[PDB]
Amino acid sequence: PPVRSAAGDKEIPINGVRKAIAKHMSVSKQEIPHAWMMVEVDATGLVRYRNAVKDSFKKEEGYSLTYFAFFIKAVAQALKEFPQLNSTWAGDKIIEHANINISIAIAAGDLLYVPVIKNADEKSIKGIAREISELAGKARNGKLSQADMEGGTFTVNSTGSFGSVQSMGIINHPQAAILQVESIVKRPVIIDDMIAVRDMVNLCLSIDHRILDGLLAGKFLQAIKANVEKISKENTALY
Amino acid sequence: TPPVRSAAGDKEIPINGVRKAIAKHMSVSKQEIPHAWMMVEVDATGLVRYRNAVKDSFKKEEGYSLTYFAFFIKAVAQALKEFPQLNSTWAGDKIIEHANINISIAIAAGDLLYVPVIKNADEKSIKGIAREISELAGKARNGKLSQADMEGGTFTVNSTGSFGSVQSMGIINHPQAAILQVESIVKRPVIIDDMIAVRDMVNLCLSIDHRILDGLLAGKFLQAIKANVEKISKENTALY
Amino acid sequence: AAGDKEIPINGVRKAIAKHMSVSKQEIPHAWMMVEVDATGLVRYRNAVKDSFKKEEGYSLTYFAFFIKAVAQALKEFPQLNSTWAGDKIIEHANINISIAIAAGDLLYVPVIKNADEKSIKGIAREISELAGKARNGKLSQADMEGGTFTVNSTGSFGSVQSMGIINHPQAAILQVESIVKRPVIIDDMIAVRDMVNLCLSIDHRILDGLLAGKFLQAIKANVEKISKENTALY
Ligand SMILES: [Cl-]
Ligand SMILES: [Cl-]
Ligand SMILES: [Cl-]
Ligand SMILES: [Cl-]
Ligand SMILES: [Cl-]
Ligand SMILES: [Cl-]
Ligand SMILES: [Cl-]
Ligand SMILES: [Cl-]
Ligand SMILES: [Cl-]
Repeated sequence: PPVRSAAGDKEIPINGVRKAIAKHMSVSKQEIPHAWMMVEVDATGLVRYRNAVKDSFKKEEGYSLTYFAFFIKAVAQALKEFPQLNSTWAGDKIIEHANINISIAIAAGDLLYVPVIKNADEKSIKGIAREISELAGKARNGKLSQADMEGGTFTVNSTGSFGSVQSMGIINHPQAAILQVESIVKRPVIIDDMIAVRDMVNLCLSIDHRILDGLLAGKFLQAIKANVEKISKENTALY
Repeated sequence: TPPVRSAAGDKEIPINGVRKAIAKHMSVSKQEIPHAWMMVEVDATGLVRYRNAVKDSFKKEEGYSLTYFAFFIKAVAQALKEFPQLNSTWAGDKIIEHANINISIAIAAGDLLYVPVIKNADEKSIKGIAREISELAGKARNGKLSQADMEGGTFTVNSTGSFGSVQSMGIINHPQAAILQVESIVKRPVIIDDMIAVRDMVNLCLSIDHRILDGLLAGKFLQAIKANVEKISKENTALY
Repeated sequence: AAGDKEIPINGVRKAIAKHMSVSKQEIPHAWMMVEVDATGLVRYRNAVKDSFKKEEGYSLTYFAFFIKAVAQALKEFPQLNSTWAGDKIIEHANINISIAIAAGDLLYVPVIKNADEKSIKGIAREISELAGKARNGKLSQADMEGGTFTVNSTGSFGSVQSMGIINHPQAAILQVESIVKRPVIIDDMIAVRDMVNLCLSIDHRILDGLLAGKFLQAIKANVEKISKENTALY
């Protein structure tokens, strides 16, 4: 199988970091039998809330509040209810982690960084938003420590930042699952036999099928769905 | 070789031989089979309306309930008779197409996952299929599920719509050739003859062994199931 | 195996199957999808198709426009037009698009060479020629070689969404699904549009979602700008 089709083909050498990311992706796919599941979510309440408070948030705190912070929080709370999803396959046993440490993807133009928000369940939305802008700030300056990259127990990727509608991600070995949060799209939907216009978002979950099946994955996805759909001005506190 | 623990208070749950077998099966299937995936949208409005018209008097007479799933199993079984290439097994030297249409169905209880088989499902009526569903699901909760029920499967159908899923990619039950996930039935605005209609739409999601099958056969097969489901009404469909 | 049927696997059919297996083992696949408004494309193709077939002798399909849109986007994103080679990534100078033209029993994947330098007419011509060569068993070895990206017309089988296996050692495969009329929202109004999903599988050793997304956005913008006055066939 030839790897070249012209004399003018460009060869790009691969540094130690990039090669390690690639080896990680290969190991993950080889070791984990992935299955995938998708759920539609009404994010209108979240959109309305975020846009109501975003401007005064940036005035008061100095960093912006993204939709992502709310999604991290909703995932964190659902993981408290479902520890089987916060787990690791280890041959003859499944290890359920006591910490909810959410790996988030923040990619550069060249490569992909996956820092970890430790104990995400114990942080507020403001706290998560602070940490996101800090980690993105450190990824842009190349000042990202190994302590920032370690101890992740679950991964959430904001693929909607890249305009995707549906995606299937590779699980961050040795974790059990990865959730992709897709684009928020205005759609005509049906509510009580009427046609409404709502801000819909797909949640796309890849699972380690040795650990989990559709039943548990579905119950988990429903829990995140319910957490997102309950977001309004009265029900959700930023701190 | 990476760390598997992140706290002293991490809980270790031992894996029994049954769950360990299921897990080894999932790994073998993924290693051995190059999966590719296809999806079609299906108007299940006729099926919903017909089922809801007859479900009440069915449970009164038969003693067991008629679900949406029974209709799908019947629609799949007929389409497997149309396309035996889907009802097959890779054997390196040759491909074996099976004459018997035996459909493995996924029934999960909590964490553990069972796959009992409905033998010769093309020859059974919707009534007969419904009977065997309630029988096998009854024995799955009781744990009185025999080995003979687990064996002989040539195709797998999973009712992922029970878990509220809208789209799914399943792992093929090796050494079978394909698996179908029947998703949730969802009311959707839809275009019929340039008009906006409210229909009961369902996704059918198929994983294929790409050593055996391509998009052409898979597309034809999915179209056959689609046509089988979309023709369901009071006049076209007999339960017995 | 009582009334079972046995179909033997010849050397060609076995080679395809081995190639599928190797690809899935060597390449860690990830997948991404965007929806695109193909109304402008549909309207333009239908307005011009009949006078095209009369003048040229071969038909103009939707697929020719999609090849062109992908090829133009690959000029901006050479990282997708690439190959994993151990310690190096090789970006290819030629945009040679492998297309699936399955005729009858099995699957044929010939290659439209330098597709970025051909017109929509030229691409339509080449699809016709390659389909004719596949039907007549006349595909040369040169026709099968040199592919740098693959596009599959899964819409022809009525697929709405799809995940394809990458043609190793390429970096990515794009599946173009069915064009379906859909109720859609445009400036808070309900419109009816011709929507098509573009489904992309990538080698995650080479590419991530950020690059894949930008690429899909470029194809989206290329397709959605096709109109009655914008694009020329020649
Ligand atoms: Cl996998
Ligand atoms: Cl991805
Ligand atoms: Cl499952
Ligand atoms: Cl696979
Ligand atoms: Cl599944
Ligand atoms: Cl194909
Ligand atoms: Cl893969
Ligand atoms: Cl496919
Ligand atoms: Cl990514």
